[PDB]
Amino acid sequence: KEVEQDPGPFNVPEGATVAFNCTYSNSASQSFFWYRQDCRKEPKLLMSVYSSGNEDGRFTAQLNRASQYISLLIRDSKLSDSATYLCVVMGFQKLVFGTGTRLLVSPNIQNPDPAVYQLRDSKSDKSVCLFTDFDSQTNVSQSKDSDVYITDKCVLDMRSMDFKSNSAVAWSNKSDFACANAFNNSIPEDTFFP
Amino acid sequence: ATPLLMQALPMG
Amino acid sequence: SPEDFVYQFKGMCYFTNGTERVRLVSRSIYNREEIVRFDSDVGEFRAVTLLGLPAAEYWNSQKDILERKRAAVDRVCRHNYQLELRTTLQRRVEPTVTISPSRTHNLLVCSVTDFYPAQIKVRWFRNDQEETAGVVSTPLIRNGDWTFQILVMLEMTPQRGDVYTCHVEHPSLQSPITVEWRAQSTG
Amino acid sequence: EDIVADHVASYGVNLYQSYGPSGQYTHEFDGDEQFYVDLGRKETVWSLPVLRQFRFDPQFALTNIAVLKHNLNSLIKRSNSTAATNEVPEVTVFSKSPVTLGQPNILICLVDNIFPPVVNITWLSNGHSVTEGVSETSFLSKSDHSFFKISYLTLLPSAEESYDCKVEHWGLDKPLLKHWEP
Amino acid sequence: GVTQTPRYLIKTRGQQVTLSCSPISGHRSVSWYQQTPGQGLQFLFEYFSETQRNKGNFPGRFSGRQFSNSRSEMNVSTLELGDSALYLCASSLRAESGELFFGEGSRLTVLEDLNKVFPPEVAVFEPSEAEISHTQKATLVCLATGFFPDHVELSWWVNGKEVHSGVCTDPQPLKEQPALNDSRYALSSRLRVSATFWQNPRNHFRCQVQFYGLSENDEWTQDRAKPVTQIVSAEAWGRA
Ligand SMILES: *[C@@H]1O[C@H](CO)[C@@H](O)[C@H](O)[C@H]1NC(C)=O
Ligand SMILES: *[C@@H]1O[C@H](CO)[C@@H](O)[C@H](O)[C@H]1NC(C)=O
Repeated sequence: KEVEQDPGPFNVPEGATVAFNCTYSNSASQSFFWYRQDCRKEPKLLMSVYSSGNEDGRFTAQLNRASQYISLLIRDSKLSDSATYLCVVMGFQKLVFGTGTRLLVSPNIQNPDPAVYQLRDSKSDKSVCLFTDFDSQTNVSQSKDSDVYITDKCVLDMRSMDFKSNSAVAWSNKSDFACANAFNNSIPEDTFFP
Repeated sequence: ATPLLMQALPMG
Repeated sequence: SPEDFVYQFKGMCYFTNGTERVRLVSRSIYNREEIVRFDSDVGEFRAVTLLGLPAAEYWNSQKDILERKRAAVDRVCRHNYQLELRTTLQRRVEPTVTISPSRTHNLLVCSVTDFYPAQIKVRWFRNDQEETAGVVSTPLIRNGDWTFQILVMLEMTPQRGDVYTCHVEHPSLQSPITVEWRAQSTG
Repeated sequence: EDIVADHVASYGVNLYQSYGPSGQYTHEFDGDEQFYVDLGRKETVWSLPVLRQFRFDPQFALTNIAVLKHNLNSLIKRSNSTAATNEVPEVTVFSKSPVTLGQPNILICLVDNIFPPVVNITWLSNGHSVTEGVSETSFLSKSDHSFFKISYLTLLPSAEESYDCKVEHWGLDKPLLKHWEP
Repeated sequence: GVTQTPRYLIKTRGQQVTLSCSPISGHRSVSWYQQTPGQGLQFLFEYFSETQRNKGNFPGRFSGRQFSNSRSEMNVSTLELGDSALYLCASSLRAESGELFFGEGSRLTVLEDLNKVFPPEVAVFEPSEAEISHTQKATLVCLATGFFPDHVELSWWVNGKEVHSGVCTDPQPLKEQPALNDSRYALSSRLRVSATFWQNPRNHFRCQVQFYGLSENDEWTQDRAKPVTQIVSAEAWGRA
């Protein structure tokens, strides 16, 4: 109740501007900060918050003591902006970390080429299925069968080629498992099955 | 030979 | 009753282990509410209540004021402590120790009066054996004139011949003070 | 007094109130008054004789109190004229030394938990007001921001002469009298 | 910056643990925080000038200490299963600062039993010829499977140099038995290179999974190898 941030995850397309909001209850609160925390890692101070409007590059943080609102603005969001953003409020002898708003920036796949490929083990029968090159608006559903595993979406960035691509991996120990039937709960009608 | 003091600050 | 509006400003220094630990706390108080505080451990003004938030923010925005307050623990507290080492911290006033019986004979009052500084240890002994049960002491009493006093009562049932000793240790004493009260009859 | 230390000092205690209007400037070391500045007379009055070797420009006190006057005006407005609350003082009378009839002694009247710092302390002997041989401390600070004050009465204790410390304070319904007999 | 040790640790319920934090050189305030999923950052205590300045609401079995060089230690005398968390220390020049510098944390997993600890098996799957033809790109997939707890760090090494470009590792592992809380984990990663780069048989591709398991002081009486801290890897070279 002391520090309240926007709850749900923000799913934002690359290039969009993002607005984080946060409210604090104690009018006597003196100092305000935004922190950034990547998954399973540590928080890092992003910027201090002022009424005039602190602006550092693509980031803008502002404080409104009348409404007791704190804001963070991210212009031209990049994939590397994906993290949890913590609203941190300092009062007399109490520093309160908000629970955070998670941000997931998805890439804008210009020319989708969705396909499902089978990949063989380098050291000898075992194989995995790679659903790749699909579009950021495509969701992947974790399998509900105990014998076939399906990972979430994953965005890789071939920097030297300015090429981003989505992919998901599926495998199974069952011999009846085939890549054609692998991604059946998660699919586009243009998906290539070589 | 002189004690020092802390100076009060105006509120504006 | 008339209405009164009170402002207090306290520039306080804390010292422990000589000057090993020195701490400055500046306090701005409206009536009896502390609203703004500068704690040299913190290094900036902090609003204790909403009433002190504008002042805390205003003073903190002034670089020259902040740096002056950050140096004040060394400039004020440490300078004045050196003066205290030559004066207040050298003050040694030996206690006057006095025994007088009372009744509620069944009560001995050891009056330890006019000593400085406050650190003192007072013990009761009955025939060279320290009494611990039946000892009732007042709190340390600040006379306000840079001396203290304290009263230490001993509940007693005296046998004729018993010697009751009041044992007083004080930094002004190279050796403890002992005053004796010897029972001349059995109570 | 939550902060624990070997020694605590106030350099200094700055007080200003609307009633009067009056101010007070003192320094305190381990709870005792080192000196006060007479703001009306612009004089530094040392309370411990060994401290008289020092010099303390009483103008620094006047400058500080003037800042308190300014700040107090701002806070009366900002708090919507929130005035002080009268506390009930506690009064205790006792002698500096063990009482011996005919031997010089000092009566001590401690008025504790004073707020606001506006008090009357008067000594009585058989209803008559005693003025000779009476002195008192300034308002001495407490960590809860109330005050205490100690009045003294030098005397020769006699078998048929008793005394009363009379204290008047807005937090009291009636003047409080604390009797002392030898 | 801030140095925390140990970085990973497996203890059992009822055991004691001591975590260490070296603040940024010159900093005097060290704070400890507990990071759990679903609760966020929880304040343990702050140390300044070798004494505890502030304290959170944690039970008495959580205790701390600060030495004269401002290094700080945190101790739990009797661990509970619910104490599993990332324990973070933060340093600031002065006390009670809102601008904190965090270490990378100590990842403490508290278990009822060490018979549940397993290192990962790592396999590298070579790119599909179909992908190399249809896209002129080659994706290697790395699978780390059957490890517990979630104490792994996966990295890709090409010709002896760790690469990051064209790599995607699952931010969270899959549970091989999604109901059990002692379930072993699986983790996948992809490394995508140009088709030309893969078709050079002199290029060396290695998937490297650092596992943090049991210490030397931990007792082990099972038949299988003691699941100690180790690196498990798999590799591929590329065909014509
Ligand atoms: C003061 O010094 C003594 C050793 O003489 C030590 O035991 C104590 O902890 C010290 N106190 C502080 C606050 O440093
Ligand atoms: C003190 O006595 C004077 C004179 O009678 C009176 O005017 C004043 O109100 C008294 N102050 C208090 C606090 O009773």
